[PDB]
Amino acid sequence: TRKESYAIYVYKVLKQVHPDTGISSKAMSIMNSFVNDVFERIAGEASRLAHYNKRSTITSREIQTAVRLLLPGELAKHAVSEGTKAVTKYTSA
Amino acid sequence: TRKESYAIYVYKVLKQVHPDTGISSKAMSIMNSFVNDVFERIAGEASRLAHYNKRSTITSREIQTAVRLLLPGELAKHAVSEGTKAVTKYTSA
Amino acid sequence: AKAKTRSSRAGLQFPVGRVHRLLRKGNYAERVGAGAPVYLAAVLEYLTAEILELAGNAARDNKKTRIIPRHLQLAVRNDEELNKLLGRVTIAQGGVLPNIQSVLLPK
Amino acid sequence: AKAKTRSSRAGLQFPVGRVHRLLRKGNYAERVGAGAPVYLAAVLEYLTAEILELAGNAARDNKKTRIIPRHLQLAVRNDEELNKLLGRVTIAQGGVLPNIQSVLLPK
Amino acid sequence: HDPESNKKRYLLKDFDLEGTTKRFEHLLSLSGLFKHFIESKAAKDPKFRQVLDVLIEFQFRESPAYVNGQLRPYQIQGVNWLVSLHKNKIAGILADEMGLGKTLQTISFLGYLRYIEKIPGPFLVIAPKSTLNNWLREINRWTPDVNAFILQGDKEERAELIQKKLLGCDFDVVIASYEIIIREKSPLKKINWEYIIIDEAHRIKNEESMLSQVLREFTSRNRLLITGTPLQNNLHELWALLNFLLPDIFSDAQDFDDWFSSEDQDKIVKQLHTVLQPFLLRRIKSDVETSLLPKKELNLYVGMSSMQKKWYKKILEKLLNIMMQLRKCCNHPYLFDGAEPGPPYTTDEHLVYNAAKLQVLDKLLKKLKEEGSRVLIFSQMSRLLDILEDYCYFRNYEYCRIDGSTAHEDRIQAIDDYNAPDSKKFVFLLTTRAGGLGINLTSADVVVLYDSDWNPQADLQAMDRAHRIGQKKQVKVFRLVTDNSVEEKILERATQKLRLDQLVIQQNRTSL
Amino acid sequence: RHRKVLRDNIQGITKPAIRRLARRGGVKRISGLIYEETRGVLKVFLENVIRDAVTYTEHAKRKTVTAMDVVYALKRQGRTLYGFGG
Amino acid sequence: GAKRHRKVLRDNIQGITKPAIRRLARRGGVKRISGLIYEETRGVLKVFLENVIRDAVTYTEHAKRKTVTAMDVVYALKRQGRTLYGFG
Amino acid sequence: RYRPGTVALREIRRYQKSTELLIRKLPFQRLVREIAQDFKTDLRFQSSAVMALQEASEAYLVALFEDTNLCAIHAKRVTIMPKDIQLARRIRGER
Amino acid sequence: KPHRYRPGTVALREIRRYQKSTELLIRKLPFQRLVREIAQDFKTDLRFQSSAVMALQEASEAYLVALFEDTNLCAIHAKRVTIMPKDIQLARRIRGER
DNA sequence: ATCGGATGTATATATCTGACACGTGCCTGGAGACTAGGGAGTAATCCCCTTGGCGGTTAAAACGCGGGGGACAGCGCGTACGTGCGTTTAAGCGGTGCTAGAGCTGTCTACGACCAATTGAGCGGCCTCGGCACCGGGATTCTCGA
DNA sequence: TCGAGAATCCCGGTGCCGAGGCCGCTCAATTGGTCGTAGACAGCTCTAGCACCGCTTAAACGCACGTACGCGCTGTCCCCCGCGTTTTAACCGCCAAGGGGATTACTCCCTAGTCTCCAGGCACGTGTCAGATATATACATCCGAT
Ligand SMILES: [Cl-]
Repeated sequence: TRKESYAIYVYKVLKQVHPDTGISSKAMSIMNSFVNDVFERIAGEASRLAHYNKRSTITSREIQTAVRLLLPGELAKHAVSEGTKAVTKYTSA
Repeated sequence: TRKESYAIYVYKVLKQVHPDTGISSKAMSIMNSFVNDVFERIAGEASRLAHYNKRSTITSREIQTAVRLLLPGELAKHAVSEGTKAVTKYTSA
Repeated sequence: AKAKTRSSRAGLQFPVGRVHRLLRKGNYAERVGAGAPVYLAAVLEYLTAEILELAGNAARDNKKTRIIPRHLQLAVRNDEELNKLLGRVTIAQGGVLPNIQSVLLPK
Repeated sequence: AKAKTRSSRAGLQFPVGRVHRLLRKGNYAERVGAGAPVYLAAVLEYLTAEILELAGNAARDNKKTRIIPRHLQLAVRNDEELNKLLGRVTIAQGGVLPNIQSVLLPK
Repeated sequence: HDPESNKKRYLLKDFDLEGTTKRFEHLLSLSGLFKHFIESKAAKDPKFRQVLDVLIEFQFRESPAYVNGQLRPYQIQGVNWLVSLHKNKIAGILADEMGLGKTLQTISFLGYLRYIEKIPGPFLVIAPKSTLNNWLREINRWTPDVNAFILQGDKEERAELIQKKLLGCDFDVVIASYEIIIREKSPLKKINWEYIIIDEAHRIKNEESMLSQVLREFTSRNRLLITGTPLQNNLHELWALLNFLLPDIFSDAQDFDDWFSSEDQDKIVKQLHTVLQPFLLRRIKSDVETSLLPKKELNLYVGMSSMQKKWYKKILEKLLNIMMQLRKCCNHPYLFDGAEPGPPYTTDEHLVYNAAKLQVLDKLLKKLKEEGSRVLIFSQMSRLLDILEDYCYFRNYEYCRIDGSTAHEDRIQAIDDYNAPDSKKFVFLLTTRAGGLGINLTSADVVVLYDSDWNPQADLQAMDRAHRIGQKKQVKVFRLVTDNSVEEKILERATQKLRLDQLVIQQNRTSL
Repeated sequence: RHRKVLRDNIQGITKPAIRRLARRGGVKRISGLIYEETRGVLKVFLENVIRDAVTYTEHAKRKTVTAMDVVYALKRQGRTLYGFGG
Repeated sequence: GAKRHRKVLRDNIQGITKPAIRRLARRGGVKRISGLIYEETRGVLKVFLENVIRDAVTYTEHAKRKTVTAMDVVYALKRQGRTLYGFG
Repeated sequence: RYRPGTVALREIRRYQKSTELLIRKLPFQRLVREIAQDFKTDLRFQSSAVMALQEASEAYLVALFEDTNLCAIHAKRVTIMPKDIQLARRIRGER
Repeated sequence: KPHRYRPGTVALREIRRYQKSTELLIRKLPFQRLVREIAQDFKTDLRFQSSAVMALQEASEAYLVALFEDTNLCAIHAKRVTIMPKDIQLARRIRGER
């Protein structure tokens, strides 16, 4: 048994970007699938980068390159900004 | 800087299907790329396929299903038969 | 000995422990950096917020509260960057962006 | 005892040992069987033999003795399944199939 | 005379021990140290080590009767040297000073070869394309009873010409340009050449140059090299020249380089001149000087400008991918984009003070215009030459410019009008290594040399455009350099190269 | 199963259904031979997808086709589907 | 003289000459060509090259190098889904 | 009585504003589970599996017609003909 | 009079010539220069390999040939033989690239 | 050019049902030591790249002209589509019933990971001589203007 | 509609350089053994899938009627092709010197993995009530003849 999901986290983000709306179950399923999809796509690209460069580990730099290589333009720069923000905040704690 | 390549095995295969026929070097590099491409596609499919069933090994069953998924029809059934034949001979020896 | 989750330590809402576990047990590389989960969690949270805001705006436009696959579809398609990202993705029970070719209209 | 390679044991021409090493180190799974490299090498060898046979046929129809990228291109494009398998692939320094639309022919 | 005898003489129907041994004994006639190279080669090549332990005063006093044009005294002995070279089973170099008379000298030698040794061809003469027509002219002039052709034109043109004359065997000498030789290497590869003559042998310095390789594959007995200046940069250039001359004797670069290696130097030189003495002659322009007053040289160690200095420092610290910019910086900042602010683009005086060398150049041209001289600026950037063009326009002086990309018709009309009887052309811009050596700018007398080169020889040829025969008052070099700059490094390297050339060759013509 | 295996089930994709799909696609006027083409292309697409789904479900040593199997087949053929797990 | 700038250079996309577009179109098998095709072709080629070079640069930048490699271009093309055989 | 074109445009606007499935359910279920007997006899199907198949196929067909329409218009027509679909699939890379 | 081929017979000759050889149709230096100019928009101080540009030219020429084939198909569908920018636009639009 | 119909689009009101808050078990994520090996750093070292310019050959590309056929428009006509209206059908839905077969749980054993030794396969370096590219010239084939 | 007439296919002679053997060495397959843990198999159980059945009503089918639209035809310009000068720029060969950019050896430290415990974060299962459907009536609005 024992099936996991991202529904709790998607709901937590939603009720801070639009703290009045809800979300249907089908929509929550769609958003969960979307998150898993993007996670798979970025992780695959990062692993392939590691394989190309003979490195044996996935690191924040490889995640950053994979993001710049998957997302289009404006999304790329915004996402990179927030990724670096979170990383520095975390490591200074 | 030792660099491996499927050159000699391609040449061995060539010298038995058309025993008197050469292959220049660019054809050989193309064939090396083709072998690598097909190996990557089958191995990636097998990785995914084992992961979906929670398995941890890659077995000849995963490989057989991968080739059945990726190859078209008559080109798939011949490859399946060849692979099964090789496995049976090796396991009997 | 206070149990401070990395997810809170980084300031995110998405889980960083779960992302790290998926990276380790997902057959991506032998070793996984320390900040890699934090970065990837940040990116996922960003993308989720970006899509979810447009979906909520569309839901308000249709004067409804709860967002639905139709609203997600509208957000993705009306936006251009998300539409380029999800170029080959179909969204179940979504719809089609309303569009009628000009020639077909009456004179 | 006396060494006896796995390729010889299988009767193959492709390196089962190297296939096994690549399969282990390629980040595909935690463990690999013993029959996996044998099966995969056999399949790769079959595909190589098919394409090389067609290419040699073409090179002899051309009345030359060596396979070149032109013959590789021309043999792949002229076989239904072999070309289906390689739709999104471009052969470097290959060519195109001789093809002219009939409507463009003189009356 | 007999075309069919020549035909059986030319085509090749199929370890020259005897002549080779004759040349080793001829060499060991002089001090045995000259057999160092031979013994090294023998120790490395087994096929000649067994050879070593096997152990006509044709002064030709008078000018050749068969040729007209009574000869000037100093080159009869050159003729004699060539003849002796021939009857010694060895090759040689002739390296006169570009004007002492070399075409005539070689043609006299060829005439002697034909009319006293009874051998009407075959001979090959390879020249730069500029001077091809000349060769035909003097061969038709001095010894008119001979046949040749320029061997040039379109593809089918050379094809028909070779099938008519060359393999038709209707020639005594054939003259062709370097690129022709590299292109028509097939038919000329089987002619069993008597001689191969190269004028301006600079082209063969790098052995790996494709022309050099194609030259080694030709079939001939003896080779003759005609040049102006050997050893532009290093001894390895003479190494390659001597490889081509005598491949058997000279076959180890490492021996040459190590055993010379630049008092240990005095110990080297006392060997050095002896080794090469029976291979190449160098005249002096002062032999029959009778003219060109020596060149008056000068240097104007200019400083730098404010923008010049800021740009120089800006490049010292860190789109720009070389140290060459540093020479660019000292040359004129407007070469970069990022000076001459605007853009409104004025021709005004905001130039002369803006760069350093411009100020002094302006002063000099003032002092020279106000007395009646003409200038031959020789910068080494065509693009920079355009800035000098604009500046000259501002002061409204009269151009005549030959860049690297001026078509030959424009070249000839420009040199004509500038060198026409007195006209209004104060300045003559030009890029250093351009035009070849046939330019006859004898009108002017100022050769200001805005930029300097990595080798002095290019400069010397540049000054030779006005120090050649003709101009008979004086010549004024005015090289410029910015102190505390990489051009000091370039200048010192060039000067020490010139010193090395002095030591190696310019003691030979003291004896010669 | 013992379901009395049936043929000519493609005509169940009827003319009004094809017309409605065309209208959603934005098509005003439709010719009369387009329905057979539509049935042919639908049959081909279904055959590909169902073949891959059956391959997956049979490798897993199962006997029931699951939404995950269909989703994997679609993702394999390049038609990633959101909403049915993933 | 105001000529130390020396050209505008038709900068670079008009270096794909109309005979070259004509040759590519013949190899594609077309008989007559309109006069405006030689500008659409340039636009679409520029788009394709930009998309490929962006990813090749990103790869060679992640590898901490400063030179772009045939392998990087192959990876970029495969990433776009245009596998190219013959360059390793 | 409306004129040819009016009710077609009304239907276009209706169906681009809805979200439901346009093909019936039982007919598609029958078609799926009798295509599937060419690959293995006696299969069972999750209801979610049949629904996923239907949604995917309807999406595919709608996106197909959406390009058939451009092919028809580019040829200066407003009627979609089988040649238009053949061209659409040919260009799209299927055939 | 000097004889003249009717309009339409040199074009077929060139089709069946170029559709049978294998060389590169675009020149070398113009394409390499274009590649430099496009690339220096993303990262300044960058260099390429000759093999890198060669691969990039292979891919791009293949892309354009395959684009012109579908352009021709669209033009024939329009009951013409001349290919017009409308055809490029339709081919790129259908194929999902825009 | 306006009425008359037909189809939206609001606005009210009633009924559901499925988001959503809340508690409950537990399992996983966190905390804290130890360690080893990956990767960062240093330094050879060497080989291809950069900048600016020169010289020459030689096809391609550019450009201008006539003129031919194709694109575009307009006209006509005759089907094949769309729109309505009865009539029949079968999908949708609620409900019952049964059972095959997903999905978990336990044991255990065969089989893959890991290691040390050992030895041939394979890779790089190197030499050579046939395959194929190219060049006349001769004959043959398709275009085309009578 | 047949004899130009040019383009192509096809023969030999080069020549030259790359494929293809051959050898040394080195390092990764192979052998033999240790051993721990996935997976294989059985059994259980209980969920969901298949199988019908009756009833309603909305969608499908069939047939009619009449336009408007697809296609064929006729002109007619006009713009693209074929061809003959003419310029230009790719493409080799060169010079000159760097240096900097990639690429192996070599050391070492610090950051991952690996462990052992253990408590809160998160998922499951529950009980609501309010945001969605789902009728109804009435007003607005295109669309189509007049
Ligand atoms: Cl002279």
